[PDB]
Amino acid sequence: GSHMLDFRVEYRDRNVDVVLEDTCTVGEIKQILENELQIPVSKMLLKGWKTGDVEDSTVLKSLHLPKNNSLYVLT
Repeated sequence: GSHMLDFRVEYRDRNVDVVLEDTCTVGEIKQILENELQIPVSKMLLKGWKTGDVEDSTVLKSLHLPKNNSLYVLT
């Protein structure tokens, strides 16, 4: 929708900026990172959420996040 969330995602000291609607799911961040970083989603751990129980199917809106967010990838 209209409401947009920014994620600065760290990997190997570089930053990937992912911006997407809060109606999207966490897994869509990973799908975008798969294309940006050329790493299959199965091979990445996306970490840095400030709360527990976050899953790929979590809808971002349900986390009531601020505009700018930070995450990181482990492979």
